[PDB]
Amino acid sequence: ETLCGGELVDTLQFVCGDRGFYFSRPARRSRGIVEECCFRSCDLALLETYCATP
Amino acid sequence: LCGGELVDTLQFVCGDRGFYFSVEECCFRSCDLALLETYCAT
Amino acid sequence: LCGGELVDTLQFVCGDRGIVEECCFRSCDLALLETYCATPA
Amino acid sequence: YPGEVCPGMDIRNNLTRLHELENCSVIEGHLQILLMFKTRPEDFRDLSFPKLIMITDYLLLFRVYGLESLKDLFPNLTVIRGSRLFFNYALVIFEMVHLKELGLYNLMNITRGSVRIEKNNELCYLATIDWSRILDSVEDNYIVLNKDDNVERCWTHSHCQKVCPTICKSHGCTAEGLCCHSECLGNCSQPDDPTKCVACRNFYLDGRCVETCPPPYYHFQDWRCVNFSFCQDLHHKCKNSRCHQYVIHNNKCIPECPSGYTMNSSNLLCTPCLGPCPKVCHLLEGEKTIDSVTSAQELRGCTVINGSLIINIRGAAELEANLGLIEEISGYLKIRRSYALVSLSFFRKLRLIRGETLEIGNYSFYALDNQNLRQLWDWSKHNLTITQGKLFFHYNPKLCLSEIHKMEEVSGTKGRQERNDIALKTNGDQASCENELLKFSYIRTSFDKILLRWEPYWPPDFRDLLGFMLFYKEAPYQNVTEFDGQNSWTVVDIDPPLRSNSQNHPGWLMRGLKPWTQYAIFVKTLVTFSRTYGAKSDIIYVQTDATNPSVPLDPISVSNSSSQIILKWKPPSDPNGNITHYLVFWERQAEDSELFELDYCLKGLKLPSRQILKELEESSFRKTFEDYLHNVVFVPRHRPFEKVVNKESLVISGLRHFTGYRIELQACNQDTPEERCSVAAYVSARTMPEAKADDIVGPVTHEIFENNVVHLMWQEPKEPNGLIVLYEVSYRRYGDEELHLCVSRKHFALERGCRLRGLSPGNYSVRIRATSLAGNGSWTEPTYFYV
Amino acid sequence: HLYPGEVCPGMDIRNNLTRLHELENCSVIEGHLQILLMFKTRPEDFRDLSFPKLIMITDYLLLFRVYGLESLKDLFPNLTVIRGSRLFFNYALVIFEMVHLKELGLYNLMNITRGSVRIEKNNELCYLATIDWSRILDSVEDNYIVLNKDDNEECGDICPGNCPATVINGQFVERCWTHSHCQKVCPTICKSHGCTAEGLCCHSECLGNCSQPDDPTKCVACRNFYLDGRCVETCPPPYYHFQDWRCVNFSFCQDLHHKCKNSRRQGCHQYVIHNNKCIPECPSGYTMNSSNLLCTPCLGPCPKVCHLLEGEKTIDSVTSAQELRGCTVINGSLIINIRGGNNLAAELEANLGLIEEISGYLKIRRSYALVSLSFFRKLRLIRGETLEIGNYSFYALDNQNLRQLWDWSKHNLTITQGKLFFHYNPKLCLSEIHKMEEVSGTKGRQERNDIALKTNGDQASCENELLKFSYIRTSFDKILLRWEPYWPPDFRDLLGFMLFYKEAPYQNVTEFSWTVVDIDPPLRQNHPGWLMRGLKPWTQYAIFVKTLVTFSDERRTYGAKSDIIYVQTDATNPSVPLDPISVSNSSSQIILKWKPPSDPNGNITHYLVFWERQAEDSELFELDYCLKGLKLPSRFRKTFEDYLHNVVFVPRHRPFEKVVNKESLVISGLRHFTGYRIELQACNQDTPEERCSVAAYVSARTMPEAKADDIVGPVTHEIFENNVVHLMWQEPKEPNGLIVLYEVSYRRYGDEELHLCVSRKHFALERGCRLRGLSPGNYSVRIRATSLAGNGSWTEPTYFYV
Repeated sequence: ETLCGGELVDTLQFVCGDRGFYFSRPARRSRGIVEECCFRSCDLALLETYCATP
Repeated sequence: LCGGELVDTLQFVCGDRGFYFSVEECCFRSCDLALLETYCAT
Repeated sequence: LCGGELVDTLQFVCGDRGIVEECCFRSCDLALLETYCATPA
Repeated sequence: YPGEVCPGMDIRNNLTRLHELENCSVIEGHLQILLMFKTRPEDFRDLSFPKLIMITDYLLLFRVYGLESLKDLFPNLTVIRGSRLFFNYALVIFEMVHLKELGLYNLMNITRGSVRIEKNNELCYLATIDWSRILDSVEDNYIVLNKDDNVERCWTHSHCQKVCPTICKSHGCTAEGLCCHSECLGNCSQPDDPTKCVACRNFYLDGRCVETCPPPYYHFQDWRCVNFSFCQDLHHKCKNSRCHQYVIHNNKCIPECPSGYTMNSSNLLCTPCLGPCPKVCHLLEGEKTIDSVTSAQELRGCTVINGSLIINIRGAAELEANLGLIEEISGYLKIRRSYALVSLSFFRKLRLIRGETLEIGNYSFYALDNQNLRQLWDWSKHNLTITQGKLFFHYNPKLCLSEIHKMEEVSGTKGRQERNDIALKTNGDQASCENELLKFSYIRTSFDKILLRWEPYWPPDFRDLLGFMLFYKEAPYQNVTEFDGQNSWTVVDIDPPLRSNSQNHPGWLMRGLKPWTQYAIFVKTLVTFSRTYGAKSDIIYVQTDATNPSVPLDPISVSNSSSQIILKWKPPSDPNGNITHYLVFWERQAEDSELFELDYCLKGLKLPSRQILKELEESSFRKTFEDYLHNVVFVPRHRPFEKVVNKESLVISGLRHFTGYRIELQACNQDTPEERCSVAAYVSARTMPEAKADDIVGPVTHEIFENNVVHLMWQEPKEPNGLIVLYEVSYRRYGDEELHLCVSRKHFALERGCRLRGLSPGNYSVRIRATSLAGNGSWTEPTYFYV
Repeated sequence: HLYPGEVCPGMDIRNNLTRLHELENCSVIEGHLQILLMFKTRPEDFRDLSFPKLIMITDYLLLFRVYGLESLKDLFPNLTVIRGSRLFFNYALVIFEMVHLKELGLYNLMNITRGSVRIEKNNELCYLATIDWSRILDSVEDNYIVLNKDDNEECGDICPGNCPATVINGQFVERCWTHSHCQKVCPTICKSHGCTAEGLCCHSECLGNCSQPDDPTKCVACRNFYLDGRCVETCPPPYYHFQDWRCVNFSFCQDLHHKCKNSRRQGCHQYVIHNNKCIPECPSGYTMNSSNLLCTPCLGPCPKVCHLLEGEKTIDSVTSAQELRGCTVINGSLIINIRGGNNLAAELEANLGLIEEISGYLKIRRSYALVSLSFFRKLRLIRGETLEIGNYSFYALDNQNLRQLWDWSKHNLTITQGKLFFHYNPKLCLSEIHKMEEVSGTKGRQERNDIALKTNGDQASCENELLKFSYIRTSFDKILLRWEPYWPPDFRDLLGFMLFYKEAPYQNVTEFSWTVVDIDPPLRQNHPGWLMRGLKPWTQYAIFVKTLVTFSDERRTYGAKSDIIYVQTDATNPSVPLDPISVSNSSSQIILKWKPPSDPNGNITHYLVFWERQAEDSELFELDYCLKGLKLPSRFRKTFEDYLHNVVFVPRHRPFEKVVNKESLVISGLRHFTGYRIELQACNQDTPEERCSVAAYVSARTMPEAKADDIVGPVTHEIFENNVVHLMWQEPKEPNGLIVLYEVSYRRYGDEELHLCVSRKHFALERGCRLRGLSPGNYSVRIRATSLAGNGSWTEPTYFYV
């Protein structure tokens, strides 16, 4: 199952939920979210890695 | 095309389900079976 | 155009000098019209 | 006959070539003389053709200057048979100058056709020519714009028309007027002599006129008899010439075998032709190119092509009509740079192509630079074979490779092709065949409307989809092609369904249509390329159910008898289903009661009797902004009636004479479950009146008073033509005139007939006639009484 | 006023409002402010928050899915100007997927220096059509506002308006932000200087708003520069500019440069000085000096290399290109991909253009709004070391509007390695591609199907050669044309001429409806030529021809075309006159109304009209007008000649007047109550062999008179011995048309009155009338004449005794 924008945020804050999303500093690198979840299907670990605390 | 002459279409689309009045969106706007589906109440 | 009215065309394009089956039934293209001029008339 | 064959030929621009006719006797053809402008009469008094006798096809004269009498040039011209009629005519003379008289005293008869004379300001002696004696038909002539219009029969001032007696209708009259032979026509050297006939009425044979052609001689041009040898020689002469290829059928040397007949190599007979069996068309260069409708006009009726065809249409149904009768091509087929070719459907009946002559590169089918080409054929059913050769497919932007793959799988040329024979990246660049099926969930129909709902579909990125497109049209029969002309197929756009994350089906309901029809519907997706993920469904055929039919058409009722009324009508404009029957109601129309209170005896005695890239770009722009935002943001760690069946007319009996009747007519296309009957059509019809109804029946009873007062009591015809408005009384006394009186309905009712007072002494009479709606009836018997 | 508060560099808030309190004491933001990803919030949590101190934002403001927010008017009550130094995808203010947001509430924002506003996918936002962006932005068309509550639904923007209103397209509408505030509009004289409440103009340097009119010291934001509260257009030394919005002393720039150098932050820049500006790094041709931070011009041509991550970068927006600003040599590849619909050339050539060399390849894909590659102003070399896949260097794909590729009259170029590639450029001519093929020097490095022969310029006009119309003739409806022949080097290349024509009422007709005719090529004098058909007379038509040639890949045959030629067909007989109606307003006058012909066929010179008097029916003089029904009315072969010429030819006075410019006619001097025939025609040419149309016919009867029906003359009687009275009376010899009968009403003295009929034949044949069987006694006879119009006047009673 490949999920794309619009619904992707709704998928977020549910798998992630509760805590926020990690954001330190810009410091695009061309592999952010859409070519990782919309272009190709992504598992739960990739979505989890965008959480803040865990 | 709206209220009065569209009642046949409303009873057509949902069959025996009934509806509640309001049509201002079909003789100035158009009917597209989406509003006709949601207008009929189960 | 057709018989009678194609006469205006052939006085038009010929100047000072088959039919009807080619312009009534078929298209009228000036390709046959010009070469139908009767020079030794 | 001393002379030459003399094939038909024309003389123009001078009179020199006319001398070529000096050594001729019988013309086997038509003569056409026109455009003599530099001509003078004195140059034509030394020219004559006494040897010329017989003209086969027809004769045309136009714009002749100088000629005044044709008796010199054509002295002995006998008969114009009109074997080849110039549009039902055999002689056309138009726009003559200086031509004053006909001169042709030697024209007796024309076998078929008529004459056309027009715009001859000088021609005269037209009132002394008998066309009935000459031509068997005189109703087709058209002789106007001549000098005569602007009895003895004579051609010229010195030559008569040789007026034959009524017996010699076609035999002909000699110098003494005696009838000639039956085969003799118009004139004869000796009366009743077939050998001495100047002309042959039916057929000619070695100086003798005969009615028919005995075998082995066949009827040649319906004018002579020619054997098989000469006819076959003429056919061979045409065989190695440019043509009228002579064939023999029904003992006739006809220029072509008629419908359903085939030329046989062994014998000149026209055998029955196998099936449609039209023809075979050749190609010396084997490369005739089709540029437009005109170039394909000569291809009408061609089936077998003995060469190669190269289509180049720089442009619809026109080529559909011209083509579609072709089956096999001996050479190769090429289609090159045809802009207005949507599909090769028109090229229907093909099943094999030999390709003996090969396109350079050893190719049998060569398609190149075809832009709008979208389909080749309906390969699911259509069969095509290739005997040998290779295929070429380059620069065909709208033919995806599926059709190319079906090419060799149907033609059996799997191994016949080589690498690069079919281009990969140049064909079907705009064609988006993605062979993703769509299934319709359920469909329901009503007499006015029909509902459509199909299964949902989503590309991998649900934002790519940009609505559906529903195509529909009317399908006459069960088959239809999805590729019509470069039109039709009315379309409606569908908003994409909302992502339900249950599952909603897209669905669509039409708006208005024709009941009881066959509708072809199919749905096509509309997505934006990034790959292509389109989708389409098979052509679904739906049948809208029936309803109340239309009203009957043209209700006409006639009266044929005093009790019989005939009724005729037409089927309704909209049958809306197979019409089961008709319902006819007749109701006796009550007569106008007003006549019962109008005294018509006074004044008023008269009595009536009876464009797209922008939306895709907007969608892509929205999507590419969404992706940019997501990339930047996230970060990892009742009445009498009748049931008429299958009939359009009826006869109704049991009706009183001159009685009005209202007819209510209905059409019912259903019989048992509550017949759906249309609203009726009404018509008022009345029978004719009875002849004896208005006649008074009953002797007149008269009562004489002391003061010569007479009371008249006459029994009215209780069954009149409807009713009696008044009675007319014609009473006459001896020695007096027939005085007249009118007794109204009220006068008859209250006076019990009539009450006349103050009668002069003498013998009176009493004659009374009833006036019904039909008119006056019969006067009563004269009651003679002396007062 | 001054700026009381910190500068609070750019920042974003996520996942809780507790961080938002970092906006406590700052009035200007030196960067971008983002508030996004708010889920566990409700409107009661937002009512408390308010930031009156904040005035101006440097880069942009982005709101993305913040729940529980319904109006920013409480959040941002003093936002005035968005600087837009560094945009966010060529947007300065973004409102994306805002739920519960009912109204913007930014009633105080006035000017956005650079950028655009994009608000979409809200489903709850209205009060949008009641705002005026033209007075807020500079380029309105760059906006993009769709998919809200305003468009699909019908959120009624009820607001005071009291409040100023203005026109947008063709009608006036109020310009209000919320239900309680409206856009502040002031006279255009203060175009951007600002304007106080009463309308007095602010200071010239001022921007947006001010407290004291015409005073820089009392302003809230100024366009040029800021310094020490009282801001000036350009501060003098020792103050150096900074971030285009404020200038600072050298000590500040020096200490921040030291703070960046000692603290090795990955993002900090070694700020230097150049033209009294503390910019992060001066461009090529300068070297930073260790002694003084100002960078001195170097003694050598060392370009400023712009190293590219992963050897590739995609350009899709203004903020994507701005990363390359100031760079002149790229150590990577460039991929132009602008999915747009609005022009982006200006910002591109502002940010790009200083580029000279591309180490990698260049690829322009899917760009829609691109019109020319001219924004690469100073591009000279494409090394192509990082050659693109397929061994291509210059790549182009599906550019729907790429028209001009470069100005080859003056621009140089050089491609070291790789081969070109072009496909699906409908507005690009092959002439430009071949001109690159010559200039770049890659002539020998091209192969098959690397340049599409048909896709490039599918519908364009780049024949670059001209044709001359040798001879043109005009007529009734036929237009004969002949032009000089055109021959390519190989005559087989020519596939045919093709002509276009269209009616041209005006001069302004564009190049390249538009009826098309195909022409077969001529055989190799004999000018190709073609004749016209179905031309409406007296109409101007634009006509021009074109040439169709083969692919011509190896050669350079581009065909030719002639310029637009306007020719007007000659004139002719006009149509029938329209609306012919006739009314009699009097017994002698008649009025005629008509309309100009539907087909004027030329300038209508005049109208002609004939009037005549009809004749009464003869049967009206011998009809019985007192029998029943006496109601007097009141007022094939066609081709037989065709193939005949085929064989012959063989292959080798009523009154009238000239009515000028008037559609109403009045005619006098006519017999009263008489039928009249009117026939009118139109003539569009009078002096040279006057030409007139067909006749439009009508009939009209004049109004009846009164005394005409009435009997004139006394009544005479002659009585015989048998008491038979012959009556003589002169008839009205001038009646309304004619008199059909006379009624004679004769009565006895004290008895009834009887009516006698005297028809025309009764009066003529009998010479008057005769009454028979009249007993002696006084009488009274009146005579009435019944004319066509009606009845006359009864004569005086005839008193006599018989």
